[PDB]
Amino acid sequence: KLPVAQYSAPDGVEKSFAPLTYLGQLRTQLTGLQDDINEFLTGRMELAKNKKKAGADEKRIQEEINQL
Amino acid sequence: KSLDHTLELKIPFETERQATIATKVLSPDPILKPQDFQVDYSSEKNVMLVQFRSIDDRVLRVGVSSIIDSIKTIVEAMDVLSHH
Repeated sequence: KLPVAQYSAPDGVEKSFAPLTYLGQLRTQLTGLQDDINEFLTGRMELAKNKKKAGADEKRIQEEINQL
Repeated sequence: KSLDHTLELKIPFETERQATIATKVLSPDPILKPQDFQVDYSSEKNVMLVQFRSIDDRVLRVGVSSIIDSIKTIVEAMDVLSHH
C-alpha cells in the first residue's frame, strides 16, 4: 500500500492525497506526498490572501485615528 | 481558538515492529504554540498514523512538512539497517 493523506477544513473542503528498495521507494513517495501537501496548502493561502481588498492598511488606519 | 484544519497521514511500513519503533523514535518538538498546532501519532499493525490539527493552513504547512522530514529520516535509517 502507498502512504496517503487526508485533509479537512471547516469551509467544507476535503482533500485526498496519494502519490531501489521497498523502504527507499517509501521515502521517495513520502517526499512526493510532502510536496503535494505543501503545494495544496500554499494554494489555499494564496486564494485566502486574494480574497481580501487591502483592508489590512485600512484596519490599522482606524485604530490610529481613534487614538488621535 | 479552534483546531479545525486537520490532516491525517498514514505510512505503511513492512512490519508491525518497524511501525512500533518508528513511533517510539519519532519525538516531535514543534516550534509552534500547542494552542495553534497539535500532533498525535500511533501505530496499528504495520501502519503509522499521524493526525495533525491546526488553527489554519499557515501553521499546518509549517508543522506537517517538518514532521514529515523526521519520518523520512527514520525511514532512511531503517532502510540502512534492514539491508545488512
